[PDB]
Amino acid sequence: SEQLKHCNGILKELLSKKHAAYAWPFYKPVDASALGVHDYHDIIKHPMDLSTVKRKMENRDYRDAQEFAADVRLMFSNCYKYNPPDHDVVAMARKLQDVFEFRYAKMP
Ligand SMILES: CC[C@@H](C(=O)OC)[C@@H]1N=C(c2ccc(Cl)cc2)c2cc(OC)ccc2-n2c(C)nnc21
Repeated sequence: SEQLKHCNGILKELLSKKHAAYAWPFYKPVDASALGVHDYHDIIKHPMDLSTVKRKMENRDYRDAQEFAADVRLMFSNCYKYNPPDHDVVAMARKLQDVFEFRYAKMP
């Protein structure tokens, strides 16, 4: 699909070395305990990350571009939900989200 093809194109860019300085926290699912937090899944009922998005895209589980956008945004939303507005990871999330939001808008 031309939209989903566009989305796959966005996913690839989000995973580029190009944005690796602020994207790396979003490459894989949050491992709370490992990071020293034990309340993350109390707060966050629906974890999401880029590898899972890439998985679903490979299984063609996305009915359209909107479902894709919803997951990517959920990933960012989870990060802003759990963390304080001044946290570094949050700043990393806004930088990557600006790449996503800008490419998503340029879709046919
Ligand atoms: C687990 C909650 C939060 C935290 O306090 O981590 C110690 C965490 N911080 C971080 C975090 C904290 C500070 C910086 Cl500068 C970057 C990432 C984090 C780190 C990772 O390493 C593989 C993966 C995920 C996160 N992450 C995401 C995404 N959303 N919130 C976080």
